[PDB]
Amino acid sequence: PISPIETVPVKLKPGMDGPKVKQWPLTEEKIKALVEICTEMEKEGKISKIGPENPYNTPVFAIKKKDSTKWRKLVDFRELNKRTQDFWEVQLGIPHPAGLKKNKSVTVLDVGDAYFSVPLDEDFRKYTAFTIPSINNETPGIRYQYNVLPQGWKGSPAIFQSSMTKILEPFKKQNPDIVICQYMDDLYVGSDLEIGQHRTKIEELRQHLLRWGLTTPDKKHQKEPPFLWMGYELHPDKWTVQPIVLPEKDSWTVNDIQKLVGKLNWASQIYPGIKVRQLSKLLRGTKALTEVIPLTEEAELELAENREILKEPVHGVYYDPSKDLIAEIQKQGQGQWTYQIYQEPFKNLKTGKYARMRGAHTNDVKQLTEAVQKITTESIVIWGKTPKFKLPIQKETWETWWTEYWQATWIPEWEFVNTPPLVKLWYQLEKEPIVGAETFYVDGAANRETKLGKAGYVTNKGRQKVVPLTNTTNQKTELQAIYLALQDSGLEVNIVTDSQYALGIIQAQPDKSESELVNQIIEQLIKKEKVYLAWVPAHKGIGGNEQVDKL
Amino acid sequence: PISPIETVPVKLKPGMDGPKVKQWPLTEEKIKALVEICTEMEKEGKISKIGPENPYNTPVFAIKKKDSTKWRKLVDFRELNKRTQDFWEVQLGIPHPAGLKKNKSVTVLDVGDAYFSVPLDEDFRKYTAFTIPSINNETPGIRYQYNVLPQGWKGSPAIFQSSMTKILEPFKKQNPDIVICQYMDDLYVGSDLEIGQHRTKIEELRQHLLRWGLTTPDKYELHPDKWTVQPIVLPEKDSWTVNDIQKLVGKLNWASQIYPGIKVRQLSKLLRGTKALTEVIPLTEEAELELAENREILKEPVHGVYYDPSKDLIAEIQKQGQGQWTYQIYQEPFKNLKTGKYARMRGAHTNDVKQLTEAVQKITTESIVIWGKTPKFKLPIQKETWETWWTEYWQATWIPEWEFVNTPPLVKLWY
Ligand SMILES: Nc1ncnc2c1ncn2[C@@H]1O[C@H](COP(=O)(O)OP(=O)(O)OP(=O)(O)O)[C@@H](O)[C@H]1O
Ligand SMILES: [Mn+2]
Ligand SMILES: [Mn+2]
Ligand SMILES: [Mn+2]
Ligand code: NA
Repeated sequence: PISPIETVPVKLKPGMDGPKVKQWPLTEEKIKALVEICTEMEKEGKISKIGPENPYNTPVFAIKKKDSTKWRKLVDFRELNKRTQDFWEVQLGIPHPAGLKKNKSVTVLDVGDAYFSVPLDEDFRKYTAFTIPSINNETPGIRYQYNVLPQGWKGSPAIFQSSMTKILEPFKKQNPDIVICQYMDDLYVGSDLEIGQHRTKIEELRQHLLRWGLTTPDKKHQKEPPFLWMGYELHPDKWTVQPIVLPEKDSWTVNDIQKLVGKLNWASQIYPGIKVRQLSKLLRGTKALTEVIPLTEEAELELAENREILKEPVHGVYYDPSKDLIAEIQKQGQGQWTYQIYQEPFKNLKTGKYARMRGAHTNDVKQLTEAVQKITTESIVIWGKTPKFKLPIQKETWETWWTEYWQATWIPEWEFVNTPPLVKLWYQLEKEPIVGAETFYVDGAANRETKLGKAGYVTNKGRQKVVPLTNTTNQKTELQAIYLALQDSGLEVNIVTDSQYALGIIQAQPDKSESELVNQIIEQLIKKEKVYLAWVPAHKGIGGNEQVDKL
Repeated sequence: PISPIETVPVKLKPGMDGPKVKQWPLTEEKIKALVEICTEMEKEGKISKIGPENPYNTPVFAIKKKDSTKWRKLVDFRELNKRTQDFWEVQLGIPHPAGLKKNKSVTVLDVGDAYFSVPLDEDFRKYTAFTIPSINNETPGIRYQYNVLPQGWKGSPAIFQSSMTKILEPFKKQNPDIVICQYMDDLYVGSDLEIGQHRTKIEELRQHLLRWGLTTPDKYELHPDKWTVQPIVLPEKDSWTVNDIQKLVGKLNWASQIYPGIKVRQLSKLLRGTKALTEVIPLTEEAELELAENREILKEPVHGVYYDPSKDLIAEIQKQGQGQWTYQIYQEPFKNLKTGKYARMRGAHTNDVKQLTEAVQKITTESIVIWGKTPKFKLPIQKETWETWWTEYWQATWIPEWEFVNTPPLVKLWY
């Protein structure tokens, strides 16, 4: 029906005016198929009659469910939505099953046609104007406008949600012990009551809603598991994600990819890695909703990756507030790490993989830290608390990093786990200069233009060297010079550079980098027994430095 | 004495719309706290539940202010504060007293309670919208807006000033030598009276305010007298290696960015060559002159260092190690107004974030007491690390501005 609830006041963006978008002519079959659907709507009071004084229009379409000859009306609101005000957030957050606690009694209701059940602000109704073309191309078109929240309009979700919340409030306060989760019109009603009294309360809830025009169709979740809610299968002692299937098409239409992105946005929240960069790009520019768009080699490859993602299944158990949360992390194949959160052994609430940072040079202890932080924030969102950590690093390793590192850093309370690989620091720069070890004064430089350069050194023992290089830059030649000295040197060495840039990288004790050059330096440093890196200002004419200049 | 009054129209700086900041996730504990506070605040009429047509939002959280059982709500109005008109009540007519930093004692009184008695301009309210989150995203999340002056908002002090003035006028009469300064939600009350005689005048002032509508918490104490400065210094030895001399000619070259009065010539000399780092080099070329003359130069204040109240104070902090931290407040690079060293919670303690968060608050209190203006910090931490934990150690009713950096050999130049 149509709820007797108060409408939410709506406004168009400041300075903007309603959509005035021209509609293109459709087939006779549709121009009737629509007149047929719009009449069933004009009846129930959803849409409503209009004509003259309405200077607005939003394009209309019609499409068939390939399997049953059913045409459904599809209004293109892309323009009314650019012109509609912003509303606050429909949670980039969707409930996670592992966050649910076990409930003796459980029910899963959904409202049929939830949107048409909520009324649209009167003063905004006119901006939803659309018209059904004429077949005989004689009749002055059939102009309509909405009286209820329209599907696809910017604020329908937010306003419906706001309206559910208010209609449920009286009941939720009336029955404080029964838990209700709500994502749109999907209600997971769980209680402690016995089948008998639960089903009773469910009935007064189904009636509290009908009283406000919100219908719970007889397709109420059976009060029998598995329950399907939010895309998960809620079994009595476990849960699983219904595998997500993405369409395989030859020809993609604006509307299709538009829908693919939606589905994938939702999904990206259960599976990480899902990318919609190269697809949202296809929706760039205002192209007819049916005009076929060709997928860029990137988009075509993006979809393939996402599809590879969603093949993996996902399952877990429910949450027990009595026990402590525990999260373990394993290092895995250079830059990835997997982890699991559980309360009981091998009964995982949730698991995942965390991908390396966008950083240019990093080390394992760093990443492990970034990892701890993500699980921490994740757990707070899901359970409201932090989990105790089981980590593959020793108190000594970390206390050594926690010491030498110049940026503030911390890891919550944890416990060591012997499961290899262990995270470790692959080398230690010497604090004090090395007595007896050769001292290399290292320097480099390139021409900001030609991009040609020279990297070399000069040691105390009179040793010298200078290599010429093409397509390089000062910075790189400076690291190149440090590399040289590290090659042409003993197991213990002293290096002196004027480059603060190069000092800064090596100083962070990187065990992996993006530029091979650094990686070579890294492998070189590891093999050395003792290394001491010193810094001195440039062109001030200091030690061998002033003379390491052979340009 | 301002209650069923007419509001004071308030507007946002030109071309700027209200804030739309994400509510960071909170712990079940803090949420339950925010919930009872807001439903109480809702019954007293200070806030109102709002619809979803209000598109604005400002983060919210809770803390246990300087050691109490009770949770205090704390709204992070930094963005709103930035987009709000500069207030033209310009109580700036009440310049920051230079004696507060000179007093033997300074107590800090939370007067925030005050604000909640003055109505907020009905058109400006929509911009004070905040959201109490739900655990696991199981419910929509409670959305409120303030119907009164909100603690933490830039205009509450401005708009309530007059009224504060008229409440303190009596006390200040019967108490001439006391210095009373206000910053945001707090009263800064200093005096040169013996401690016991101080803690007495305060409890007096409390009661006084108490009899005038303002309710303050029961019996923070500072002593600006002992605040000291951290001067740049050089090492002293009997044997000096090439290494020691390089690290010395190095630091000194950087300090020349602050005091031109530094010379390294008799030291750039000593490094003539290509010697081994360890080779104990002589105390040559009257270098004593450089070291000596320069050693002194680190006792004269920079050429033209003065507090311009029209610029922002900046604060860089370096982790030194061993629970020790160094910092500098300045408005113009190298023209530090102050350089200090938090180093508290030293010896037995392991939590950088906790330490850096307590330092930031300590540097901020000092900056207010001294200039009556919080500085913008440059924190030596990673964004993600700081945002995961900082709110677990915050205890101030204000939040300063901040950004994240990467510290290089600058620590060396401050140890
Ligand atoms: N769980 C959900 N996830 C995403 N969108 C939803 C969800 N529930 C409702 N909506 C949005 O609200 C619109 C209106 O809801 P409506 O009641 O018509 O359908 P539904 O909730 O998807 O299920 P049903 O068609 O069985 O009633 C949907 O078409 C959809 O765009
Ligand atoms: Mn539904
Ligand atoms: Mn639904
Ligand atoms: Mn160089
Ligand atoms: Na359950």
